[PDB]
Amino acid sequence: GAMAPPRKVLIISAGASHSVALLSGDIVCSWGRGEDGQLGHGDAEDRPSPTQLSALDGHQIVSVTCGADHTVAYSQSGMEVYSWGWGNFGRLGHGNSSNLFTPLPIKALHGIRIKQIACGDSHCLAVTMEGEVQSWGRNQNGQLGLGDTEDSLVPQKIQAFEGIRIKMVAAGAEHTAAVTEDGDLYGWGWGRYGNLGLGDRTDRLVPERVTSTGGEKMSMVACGWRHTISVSYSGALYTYGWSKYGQLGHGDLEDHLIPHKLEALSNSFISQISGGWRHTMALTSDGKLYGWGWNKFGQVGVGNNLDQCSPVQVRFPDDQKVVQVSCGWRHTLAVTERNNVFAWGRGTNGQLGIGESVDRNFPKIIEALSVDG
Repeated sequence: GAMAPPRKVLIISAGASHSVALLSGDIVCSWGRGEDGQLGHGDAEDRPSPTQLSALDGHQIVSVTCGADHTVAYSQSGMEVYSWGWGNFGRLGHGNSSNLFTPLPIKALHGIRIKQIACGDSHCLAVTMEGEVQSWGRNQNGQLGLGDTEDSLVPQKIQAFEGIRIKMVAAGAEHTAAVTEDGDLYGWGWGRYGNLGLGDRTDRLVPERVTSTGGEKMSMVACGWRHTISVSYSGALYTYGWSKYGQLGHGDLEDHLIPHKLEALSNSFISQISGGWRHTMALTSDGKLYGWGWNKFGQVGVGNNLDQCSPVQVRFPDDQKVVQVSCGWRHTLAVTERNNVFAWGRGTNGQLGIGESVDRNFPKIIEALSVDG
């Protein structure tokens, strides 16, 4: 009968038009567009405020990840991965293309110790604690890394990584990237905008190592829709791929086919990165959040609707430090050290979680999840 403590916001993730969070005390909640089943509540309604996903009550979820129009979650205790939302191309991993409006376990992953899950538009990848990788879903450009272009409705092991311990993966519209535990960087899938980092515009059906990395080992990678971001062991930030909207952050609109160091952030140590549809976010080790790219809907968070081709600091009340950031397609979410959650950008499906379905061009607090709401 003890008092229930205030819940810590542990994980935030954002998709094309939805948002999901994991809170301490074993609570998943979701909000935004629901038409495709991506919220997991058993209906197709949008939710403009965070709504508890009752089907995962008691399931001891440890992480959530959004794809464009689907969501994946996993439990370490239960050794179970769950998925729900749009089913086309096999992105949910159940052996069919059926849409799901409530979570269902990915039977093929039962009993596997999971390290990380990444979701792109229509494909997903799981990294195991041993550094093995399994992928499923859309594969028309090779993004599953299985050596062909056949969609896979169930997870399959990427045998190209046999003997290579993967640390994390990331996925965009139709490409995939990865870093190894010893700091190598890989790309595969759709290559047309240079977003694989391999120096050309050609697709790859299996992982290929990026060799121009500034001589540096890479600690993390993230994908936007058609761009890619990596951070080195020295905290330097690199971007590559499409920059039609300035999402590479180099002060122009030029694409880059190999990782290109973002020199304006050279004096900052980057600790977290995220990519949206046409925008980008990077969080420094001192809690400063920088955004850049397309800002039509205010998703950069700097109080206007002007695109930004160079990083600009996103400001929060009292300059409270940011501890986590996640880009959706046209919106952005962030958690601060005060256990507040903020959202900004496009809000017409309720994805900002602030009750009303309008756009915001600077951070707005999510009252349902925040101490200072």
